[PDB]
Amino acid sequence: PGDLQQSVLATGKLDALRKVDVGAQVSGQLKTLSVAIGDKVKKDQLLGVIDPEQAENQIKEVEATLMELRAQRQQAEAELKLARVTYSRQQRLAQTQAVSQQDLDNAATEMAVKQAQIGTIDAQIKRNQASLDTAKTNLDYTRIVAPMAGEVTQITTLQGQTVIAAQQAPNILTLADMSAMLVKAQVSEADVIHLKPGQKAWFTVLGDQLTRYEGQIKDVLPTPEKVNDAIFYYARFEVPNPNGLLRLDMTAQVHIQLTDVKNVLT
Amino acid sequence: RPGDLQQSVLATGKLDALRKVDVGAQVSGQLKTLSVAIGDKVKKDQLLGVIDPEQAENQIKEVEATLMELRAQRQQAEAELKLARVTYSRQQRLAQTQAVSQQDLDNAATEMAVKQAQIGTIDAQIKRNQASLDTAKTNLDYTRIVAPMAGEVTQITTLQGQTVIAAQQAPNILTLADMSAMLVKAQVSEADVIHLKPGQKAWFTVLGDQLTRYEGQIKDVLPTPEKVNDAIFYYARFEVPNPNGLLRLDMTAQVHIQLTDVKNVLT
Amino acid sequence: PGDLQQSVLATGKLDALRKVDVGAQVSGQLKTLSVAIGDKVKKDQLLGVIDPEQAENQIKEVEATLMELRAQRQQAEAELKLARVTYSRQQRLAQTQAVSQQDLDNAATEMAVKQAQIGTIDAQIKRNQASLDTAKTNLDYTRIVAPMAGEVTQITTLQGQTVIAAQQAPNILTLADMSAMLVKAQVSEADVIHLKPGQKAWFTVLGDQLTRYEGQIKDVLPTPEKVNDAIFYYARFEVPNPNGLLRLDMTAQVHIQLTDVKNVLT
Amino acid sequence: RPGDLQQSVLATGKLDALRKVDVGAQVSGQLKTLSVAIGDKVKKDQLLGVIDPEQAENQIKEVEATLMELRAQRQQAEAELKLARVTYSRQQRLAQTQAVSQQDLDNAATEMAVKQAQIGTIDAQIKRNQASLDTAKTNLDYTRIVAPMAGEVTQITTLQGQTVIAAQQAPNILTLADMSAMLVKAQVSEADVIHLKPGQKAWFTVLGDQLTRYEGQIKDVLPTPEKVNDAIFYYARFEVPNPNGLLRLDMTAQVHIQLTDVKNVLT
Amino acid sequence: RPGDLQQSVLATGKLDALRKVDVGAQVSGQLKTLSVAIGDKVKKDQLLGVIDPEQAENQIKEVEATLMELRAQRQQAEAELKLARVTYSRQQRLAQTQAVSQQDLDNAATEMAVKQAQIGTIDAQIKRNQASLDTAKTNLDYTRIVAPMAGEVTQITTLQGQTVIAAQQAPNILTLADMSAMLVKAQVSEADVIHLKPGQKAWFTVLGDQLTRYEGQIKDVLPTPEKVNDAIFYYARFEVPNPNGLLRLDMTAQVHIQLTDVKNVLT
Amino acid sequence: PGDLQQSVLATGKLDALRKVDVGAQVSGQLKTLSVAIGDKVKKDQLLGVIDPEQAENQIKEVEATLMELRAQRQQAEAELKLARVTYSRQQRLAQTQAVSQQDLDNAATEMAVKQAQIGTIDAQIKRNQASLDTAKTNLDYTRIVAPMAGEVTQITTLQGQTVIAAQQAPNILTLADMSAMLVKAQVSEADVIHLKPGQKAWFTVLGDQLTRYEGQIKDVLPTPEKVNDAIFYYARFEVPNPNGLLRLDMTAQVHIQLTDVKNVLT
Repeated sequence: PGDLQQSVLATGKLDALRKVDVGAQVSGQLKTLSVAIGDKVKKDQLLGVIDPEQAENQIKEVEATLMELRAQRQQAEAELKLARVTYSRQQRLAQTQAVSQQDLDNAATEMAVKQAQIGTIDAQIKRNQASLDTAKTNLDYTRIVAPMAGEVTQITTLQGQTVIAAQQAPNILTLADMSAMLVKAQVSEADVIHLKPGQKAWFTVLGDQLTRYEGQIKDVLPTPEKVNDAIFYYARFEVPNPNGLLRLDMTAQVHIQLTDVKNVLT
Repeated sequence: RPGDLQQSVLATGKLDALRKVDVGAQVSGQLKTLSVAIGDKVKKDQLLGVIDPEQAENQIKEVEATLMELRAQRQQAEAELKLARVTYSRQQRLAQTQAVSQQDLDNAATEMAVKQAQIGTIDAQIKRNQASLDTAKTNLDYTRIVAPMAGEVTQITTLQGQTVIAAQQAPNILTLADMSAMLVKAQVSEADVIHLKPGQKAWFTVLGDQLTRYEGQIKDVLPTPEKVNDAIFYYARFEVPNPNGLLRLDMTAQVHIQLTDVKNVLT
Repeated sequence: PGDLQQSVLATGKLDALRKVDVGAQVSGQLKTLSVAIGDKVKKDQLLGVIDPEQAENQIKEVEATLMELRAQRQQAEAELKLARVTYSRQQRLAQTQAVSQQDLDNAATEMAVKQAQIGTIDAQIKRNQASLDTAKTNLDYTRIVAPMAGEVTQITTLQGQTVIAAQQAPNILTLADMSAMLVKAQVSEADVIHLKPGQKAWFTVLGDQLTRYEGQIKDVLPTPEKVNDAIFYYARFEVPNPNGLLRLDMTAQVHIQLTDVKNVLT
Repeated sequence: RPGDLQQSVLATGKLDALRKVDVGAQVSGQLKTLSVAIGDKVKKDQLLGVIDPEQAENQIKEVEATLMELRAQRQQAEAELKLARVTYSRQQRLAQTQAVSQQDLDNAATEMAVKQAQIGTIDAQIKRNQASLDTAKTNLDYTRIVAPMAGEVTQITTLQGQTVIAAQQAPNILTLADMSAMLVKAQVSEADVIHLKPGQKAWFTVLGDQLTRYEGQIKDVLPTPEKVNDAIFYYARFEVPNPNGLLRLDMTAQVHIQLTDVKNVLT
Repeated sequence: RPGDLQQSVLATGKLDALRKVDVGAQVSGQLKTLSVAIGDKVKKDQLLGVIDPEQAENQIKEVEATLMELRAQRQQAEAELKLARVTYSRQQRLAQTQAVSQQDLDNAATEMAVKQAQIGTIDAQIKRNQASLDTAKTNLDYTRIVAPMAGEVTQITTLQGQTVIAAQQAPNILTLADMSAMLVKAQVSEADVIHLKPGQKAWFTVLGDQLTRYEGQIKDVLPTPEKVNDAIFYYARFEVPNPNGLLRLDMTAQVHIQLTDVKNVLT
Repeated sequence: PGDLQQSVLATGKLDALRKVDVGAQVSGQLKTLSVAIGDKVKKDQLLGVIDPEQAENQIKEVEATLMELRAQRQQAEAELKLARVTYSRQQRLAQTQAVSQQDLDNAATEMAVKQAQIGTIDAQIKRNQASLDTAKTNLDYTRIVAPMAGEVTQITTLQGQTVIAAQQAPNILTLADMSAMLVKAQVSEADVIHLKPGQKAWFTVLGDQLTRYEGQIKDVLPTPEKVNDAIFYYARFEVPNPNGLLRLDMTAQVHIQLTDVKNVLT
């Protein structure tokens, strides 16, 4: 009854928990950017604005169209007020003989068209409420706000540059959460099926090789990467980064305990 | 003298997904929500992500509205339908006593006919736009990304928050992959390809499994080979079960194929 | 009276007679593909279909527009029926004095407008027959059928993937005829003008170097290709491939007999 | 025994613009005129180039015109406004003596109301197009290229005469650069990055200045490092004045940073 | 002492098409038919291929139709033209006896004038669309690919069946090439380029022709040279007949140029 | 009181004073090109034409629309002629009692609408003058003329080829002025701050190393270029090229005199 267990050393890479690259869905010049790398932002914090002015005129243009139909209904309800008195007035001269039926029948039928009149316009006054909205959520597109809470990792698009998305979404800046990081470990295929979720594992960090970071694996990527023409596989675990220490692509020495069962005889 | 001829052939083959597909989008906008992770099994048609829809929602309201504008605008011609109708009648009666000639009888009778076509001119208006609504509804489907096949996310290209524009190149959200079975592309030489016939029995093992030999028969070859700098190689495929998780993508494999073995006969 | 003739060995490449790469002219998701590599298809066999549904709504939308004008003519011919009786009725009360000319002249002129009326609409009922057709041959564009009869050489676009052609035609799959193949032979410039259409030539095939394939050249490509920084030229001939043997880019040893005239003394 | 620990760290850093930006265009057309040279200081908003505007000039004239078509088309409804008005009045008077009932009084009084709405239906027409004019005017701004920041033209990509098309990729006319100050990106090792804290005093010199040492403190680091084939390096930045012209872009610099120097104490 | 100076200069030149051009298309659709092969001589304007036209055929029918809708819609105003005309007349006659004042005479006479303008409002409608028809007809030309110059197909990029989309990059169907004559770009050194003057007599042979020397004079140089990793080279061109098929593209040639030869004189 | 001064040798490059690459803003086939490399052109000389024919139909289409409104005004002024006589005629039967006021008031008000009538149309007859112009300066876009006076350096786009600019401006040909050339000299960073505008400098030209070209520097580029992974800087001066001598990218040996002050003792 002896022992048998094996560890696998691997070179790993430290990465941010959540890493995003903000984009613009609109074209024009990036008027104002309000961050530089190092600024920490909240989720939904206005990160920058692209030239809205033309998307604003696109609103003037609409609301104005909304006042046009607004004075039309006011022409429908005038017809309605008239065609509705003429009605009664004759509905009355009816039991008194002074209109008969015909005239009365042609008077009530207008009465109805005039009714179906403010209805036509109103649906239009309604359709455009939705043409103003759709022309507004574009001005909600000139405001480049964040998709998550993190740190401004990089700004590939600076204040002053022009951005046209017509056929390719731009890349304004990129955020990333550093709190909890990640350690994509390179464990060759020659020994990945021995790598099982929930195993030990610890690592140093080149500069300062004696501080150690604990951590149990909890991930493995089905998608490999060839290195020198030798396929590997990332193995992952989580390590908290409450302070600065540990940055993007900071190398590491990973240690993993595949087997450890003790006393059974090899 | 009696004997037997037969020739083997080892081969450094590669291993990969029985079925793999890359799923994108036909609509622009930002990827507001993405519900799966780099390793979940999904069921077909399952929803994987949603793209900013506030827009298509805005097109719909603009189209429903239009229907209603025509919805009432018909209500109007439905009242005219009764004026030229009742009068027609009422004038057909007085007409038997001789009311305003026959000219007027026709004139007004064909007035009930014009007004009758006015309604259809409308009913069709709706139907058309009722068909535009589908076209507005339909794009609302193109905002939500659903898994076209069942498998496990082999990767996630377009993250959650990133912004896609589909006008040029359809984006790439997350590749799926049926790993149920795994084809193994044994890369044989163009000097052996000459032989090798469908269903020919072959075995192979992975570099890290030592001896746990796997095996079956070959299923075909791919007409389109590919050169590894020198030497033209082809691919002789495989169909082996991949339960128990094992067999990861592009995992290497040492294959051996058994060209032929006609034994005991004039050689 | 002796002899003089020379042969030129060259490395050649075997290729398919006709090789095509099917494309889509429409965007959307490729719903169904009905072939894998190895499937042999007939010319005009439906190879696959991209999401038609929206190109279908594009039809509902039109036919409906075709019923609209269809009830309009039905409003033109009602006017016509009326304005054509009023005519006669007065054409008659004419020789009887009851209308004179004026009225009659204004009655015949309507008679004509009403005529030119069903004509206006009809041309419209006709224009749209051609708006339905044009909106239909697009639904004839969701059906990716073959441009020739061959073998599915490769499928670069698989079932499930999205295809948008707006600014670049996609590549669904590629077919190729293998019956008769081709052998683009590499015969250097140092000796191409000696290479003449109709000359001998034979070749082996690496794996199995003793089976020989006959064939007289019948082609030569004016367009060269540099190799190691040395310009060559393809020379061609046809060889039938009734069976499997011989694949795309399968190497070969080509032999060519430029001269052979015998007995004249060098 | 008492002592002191402290560790230096030299570093081959690089030097560059405190502020740099690349200026393009949102409109196509040919670059008819470009007013600056590969080395002039500009003031903000200064005009650098103009793109062929004959077109936007043509859109404006088409829109002003439209305003005028509505400008007169209102003048018409302004005369109707007086017919239904004066009559209304004049019929209210005769009405007290009993002119054509009350039916006609209303009918014509509400005629002055319909005609009254006709004007607004117009005034709004204008206002809309008065807002289209801004949209036509606004693009006329997008033809003239103005300097978004003050500095000196570090380069000129799009020459004068060349023709740009902005529909895909926004072009690139001339990069500007504030050289007032110059950041120096000391590329330190990922094995030293561990240390190095904001404001830490450091000195450096250029390869051609021999000894004229420059110095200050570090301002930060960039979270996104970058590998030089091997070894992961980061960038510790600088803020030094660059008067007297010196310090050109990407000019090399030999940096030394002073990690720490706690002296006299238990080590 | 009397003598003579003169310096030669050999040069590894290259050979190619006197005239070459790449022919594409302005319209999308699939290449339904392609009538030439990788080596046929064509005549100018000859038809080489056709792109799926069912569409432009559909635009035409939609435009001819429109003409007809206006073709009849005029036939209507041509009957009104006779009502206000005959009445005018007939009312001018009765008018001399004093029919319905003069007011009505004018009113109806100017009615023959309004109706008269109605026709023109139409005739112009047609003419416009008669010009749209050309625009519809014209695109039908852009479906058939015709040879812009006479020569022989040096290549075929876009095959028959492949599908082209012209919206971004104009495709490439089949390059043509006038091989009648062949320019030979002798690549001379930037240290010799100094000399070399138009029309300067030079000879050359191909690597496989041994000795069958070809020769003429140089025609020019190209202002834009090109480096072969090191050494800046220019191109001194040639104009030699290429009958009997010989001289293929990019075929190599050993050129010798004769800088100068002023003989017998004070050197 | 001795001396001290230093020169810096550098490899330089000769370039053209002004170098442009002509573009097209229109798509279609390049019908005619009227230059080959070596042709010297004047500023605004028609360099080539792309297929105008469709941009021409775009005019027929417009002028025709300009005749439509042209016969409309002719319908407005007929109404005007009528509604303006009826006016007077009653303005007169006014002081004679035969119209009163009402009728007169309804007659003058038409009189005004008819006035505001030729005005409506006229503004339209005017708007289109600007729709014809805008549709004309596009036919001014089928004529590829020069942006400066120089020499046809290169023709990347030849007669016969198709050019579509939709999403990328093409490159027809490139001109360049050779009169006065330029000599971008490579003077390393190790010694650029010693390089001062207005200093001596002379250079040879490989082929023929004894003819010398004088020239004082008058330029320096803030933007460097790495060579072998060593950053340099261009230094410039002007040299006239009245003849052929000196071409694009013709190498040179540059000489520069940074310091020269004499007699002060080192």
